[PDB]
Amino acid sequence: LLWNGPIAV
Amino acid sequence: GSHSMRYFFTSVSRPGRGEPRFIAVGYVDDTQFVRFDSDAASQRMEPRAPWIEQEGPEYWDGETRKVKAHSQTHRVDLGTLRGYYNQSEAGSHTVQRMYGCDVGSDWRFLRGYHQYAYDGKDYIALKEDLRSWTAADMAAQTTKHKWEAAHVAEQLRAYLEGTCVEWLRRYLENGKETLQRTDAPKTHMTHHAVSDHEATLRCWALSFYPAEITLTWQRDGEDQTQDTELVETRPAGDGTFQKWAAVVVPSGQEQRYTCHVQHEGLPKPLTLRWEP
Amino acid sequence: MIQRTPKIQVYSRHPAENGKSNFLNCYVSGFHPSDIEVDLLKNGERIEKVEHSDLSFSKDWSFYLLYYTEFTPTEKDEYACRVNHVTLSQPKIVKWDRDM
Repeated sequence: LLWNGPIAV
Repeated sequence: GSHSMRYFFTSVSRPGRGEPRFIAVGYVDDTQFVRFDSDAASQRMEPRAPWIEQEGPEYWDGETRKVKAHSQTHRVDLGTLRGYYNQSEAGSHTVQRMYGCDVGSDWRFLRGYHQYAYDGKDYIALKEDLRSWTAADMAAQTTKHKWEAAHVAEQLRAYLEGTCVEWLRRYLENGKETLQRTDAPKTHMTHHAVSDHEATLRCWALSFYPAEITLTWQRDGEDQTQDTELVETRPAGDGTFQKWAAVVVPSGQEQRYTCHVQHEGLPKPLTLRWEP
Repeated sequence: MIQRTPKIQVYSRHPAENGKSNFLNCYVSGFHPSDIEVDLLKNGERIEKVEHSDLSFSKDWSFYLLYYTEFTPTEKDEYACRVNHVTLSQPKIVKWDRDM
């Protein structure tokens, strides 16, 4: 199951 | 044995040629179970292993939503990193991302990771404790401060230590007749004379899983990477792996040479010796 | 910009036997950037029905792919792998050795 929380650099 | 769930993401820019390529792949141990490719027809997260195909429309809809959010983050990242390093519009650049968790024999959490690279080198990484970041240069420091200000480590850690492990256990349980087995390597040795003073011994490992293996040649129980030849572990294409290692020896001296095989599926390391 | 040149292996899925159906494999690994052309050749001419794995990468961030096609080995037929990449002055051709 993927992580829901990736944030731009 | 210990297990892992790992996701891999690749984003590549296309100067003058529109939207960037984006590929996403998920693995339990060395078994691929989902993929997404922006160049493919579905524009959905797709199954790649039988046991995952039994999850409902809920799982697929949400995984599609979240994989599109990764894609969009990566879309913005390529613009941002072009700015940070002031690179021209002319070149293609590449972002890569890996995250995952490991569990031990008991399926309890063991370690987690999140690594990010630009143009083939480390940019920023989560450290061991899952509480802080390692940034490679002054541009990646900008990112680190933004990600501290947004408490990204905290929620990433919540996923790696909770969600990641919880879904790994479920996938292990559902796909157990194909994730929870180790396939012992099938071994054989070949002998091929090259002249009247020299022969090649070649040690084979075939049909093994997982991919982690060690093949070492010894001469009277002493390590031997003088005049060894070792290939990289390679996929068969049916879920198993292959590898060989070769040594060239004086004729009449075959029996001084032993090939040692270490693999998880073996209860103990094998020794192989050329018997004519 | 790092640039890494591919390693190539050409091999079969099962031990090779004439007239027995099998899979011909071209494993390209160790490369960067990700853009790479891979063809399987029979007697010099490209094979159309070739499949490839999804792009993944190792701990050093270098890429790997497997290209594979269903084939039946015979006496007279030669099989190779042609690979092009930004690190190669011209495409590398690697012959299939049946032992290997």
